[PDB]
Amino acid sequence: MRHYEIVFLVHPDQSEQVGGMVERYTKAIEEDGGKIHRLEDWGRRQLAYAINNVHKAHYVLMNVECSAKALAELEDNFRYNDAVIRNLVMRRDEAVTEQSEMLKAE
Amino acid sequence: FTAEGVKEIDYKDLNTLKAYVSETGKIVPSRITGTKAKYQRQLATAIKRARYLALLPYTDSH
Amino acid sequence: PAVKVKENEPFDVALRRFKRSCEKAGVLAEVRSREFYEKPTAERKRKAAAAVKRHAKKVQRE
Amino acid sequence: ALSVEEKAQIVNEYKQAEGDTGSPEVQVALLSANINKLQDHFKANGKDHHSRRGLIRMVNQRRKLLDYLKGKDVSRYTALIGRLGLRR
Amino acid sequence: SMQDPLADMLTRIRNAQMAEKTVVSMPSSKLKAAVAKVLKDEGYIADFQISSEVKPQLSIELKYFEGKPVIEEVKRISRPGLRQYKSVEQLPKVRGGLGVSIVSTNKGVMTDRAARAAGVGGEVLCTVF
RNA sequence: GAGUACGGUAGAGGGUGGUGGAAUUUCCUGUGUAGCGGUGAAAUGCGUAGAUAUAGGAAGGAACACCAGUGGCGAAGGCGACCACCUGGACUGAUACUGACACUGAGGUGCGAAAGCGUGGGGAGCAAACAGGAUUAGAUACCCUGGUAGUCCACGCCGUAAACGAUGUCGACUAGCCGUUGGGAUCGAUCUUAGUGGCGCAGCUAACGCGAUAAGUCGACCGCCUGGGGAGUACGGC
Ligand SMILES: [Mg+2]
Ligand SMILES: [Mg+2]
Ligand SMILES: [Mg+2]
Ligand SMILES: [Mg+2]
Ligand SMILES: [Mg+2]
Ligand SMILES: [Mg+2]
Ligand SMILES: [Mg+2]
Ligand SMILES: [Mg+2]
Ligand SMILES: [Mg+2]
Ligand SMILES: [Mg+2]
Ligand SMILES: [Mg+2]
Ligand SMILES: [Mg+2]
Ligand SMILES: [Mg+2]
Ligand SMILES: [Mg+2]
Ligand SMILES: [Mg+2]
Ligand SMILES: [Mg+2]
Ligand SMILES: [Mg+2]
Ligand SMILES: [Mg+2]
Repeated sequence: MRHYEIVFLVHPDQSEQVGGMVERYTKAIEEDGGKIHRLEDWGRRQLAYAINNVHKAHYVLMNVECSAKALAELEDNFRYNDAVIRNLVMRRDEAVTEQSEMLKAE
Repeated sequence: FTAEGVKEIDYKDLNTLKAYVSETGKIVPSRITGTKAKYQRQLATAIKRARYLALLPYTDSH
Repeated sequence: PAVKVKENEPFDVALRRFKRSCEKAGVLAEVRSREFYEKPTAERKRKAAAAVKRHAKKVQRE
Repeated sequence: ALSVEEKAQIVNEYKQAEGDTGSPEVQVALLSANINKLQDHFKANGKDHHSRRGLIRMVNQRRKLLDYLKGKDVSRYTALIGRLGLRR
Repeated sequence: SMQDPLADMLTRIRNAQMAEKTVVSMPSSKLKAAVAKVLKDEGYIADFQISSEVKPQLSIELKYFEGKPVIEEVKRISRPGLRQYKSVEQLPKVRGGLGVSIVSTNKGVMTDRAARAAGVGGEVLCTVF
């Protein structure tokens, strides 16, 4: 109904609650009435430039099919979270499942 | 672009995105690579999105 | 705008490499373009003149 | 402004010969519904003139269609104007 | 917005003889057919054909004689903005009678000479020389 | 002819919020010293009260390089950071549907660059007025150092521009060649559409030139002109 590909990256110092943080978020999509069709993780990556005097962050992408209220609450949680550091969404009209790339190399 | 690999390209295959960025982080004009107008148009915004995510740099100096 | 030194070549090849890199970057053009404000009318006039010159060159190529 | 489902509902409840959409009544109903659904959008966005141009275009088109229908058949005009319930 | 189709017939014929073509195709009508018939009767065109199937099309074959078109000048007199009507004695004589002027009388669409012979005036439609 | 229903594309079309990096300026702190800035040449100005360069930090405002194109969108004016939400129109494919429901349009109704006006905010760069230094016979200018309104936002007003293609809107016909934007169909080629450019045959034009995006051949309706000044001025109305 309203798909959203959201890529969220988080502070490296707190790159251990991210394993549980998604369950603090995915928790919503079911009682809203939506389904996640993809979730990946390639966190602890190198930054291109300094974002509040850091150079590394833990990345995570996921797809969501939720209502407006779920979007509002998740973005408000991002806004008032101390880690947050970055957020962005790519609302699309389809579904994608097959990861993003992982590493095609050995 | 047209034969097999991705009719529409997202900002995902950085192996393709980095092929279209100059050594100083600028975007290569279409007349140099010889690509098409539609693909250049979507490729520019793909690079901008990837660049905001701090995957790619604004400037090579920074 | 930046080049490394390595493997003790004479200090002229690296100089020409730096010159070539700087002129690929087009730094001089951009820094000249910021010396004074160009009102938009002059900008469109210059672009139109460049376009007509380019098309005349391409037509005269045959 | 309208989507597929409610457009189908309107053409269903305003059809004339089981499979027509060009009849005047369907067009007037669709235009009136779209105008009504756009009024609340224009309530909040006062400085959007470019869309208000299209709104006025729909208003004029509906007026033309109503004039033609009143020219053709009076009774159908009265029935339609009563069902949509608008001044003229 | 196609306010007048007979002027469109005349203009199509004129522009086609300027371009050195042989056949002209257009939508047909019971007035265009009469005009084409009188033109053929006067010898200004070779033939005219009308198709079937609710959208009939008039196809006119043009003459050339020498290296110049046979129809030298053609012009519509009574446009939908004037509606000129003439009597018997006021019927125009184009080029001293060498050409013809089409008149729609109560007896049908015909030429000025026929109207003078029958003693009937009418609605002047176009002039050809 | 005109319009409706159904899929799919492209777009700086409009509105409301949020978020980015670079760069300028100002303030604070560190080593370090005597010059910086500017010009045709200078000077005003800033300077050991530690500048510029340089390192670290802080606040604040505005514009969105590279893509970028005879490129796109919009009735015109005009519209380039990214993201979400609300929304208008155009283009494209087949079928069904309505069955002339159309064109133009005196009055009227709106939208309408920039400058300007009112109330309340904000204020980094720039910069009418203005101050000083030059140049000059003079220089109420061009040049240099500063600098206020304004340029920015909300609401309201103002109705103007070389508001230009100096070319009113709508419809139909008339050789061709080379590009290009975004869609289809056939077997890279061909065919066909809606735009957007460069040449060019007839034809037109006083000439320049226009030439399927006519200024050619024709229709429908509207606006306007009648020697140069006085003058788009006076008087009256709004
Ligand atoms: Mg300093
Ligand atoms: Mg009109
Ligand atoms: Mg008027
Ligand atoms: Mg008006
Ligand atoms: Mg203004
Ligand atoms: Mg003001
Ligand atoms: Mg004020
Ligand atoms: Mg000055
Ligand atoms: Mg004042
Ligand atoms: Mg005027
Ligand atoms: Mg303009
Ligand atoms: Mg004028
Ligand atoms: Mg035309
Ligand atoms: Mg030409
Ligand atoms: Mg003329
Ligand atoms: Mg006079
Ligand atoms: Mg006056
Ligand atoms: Mg007056």
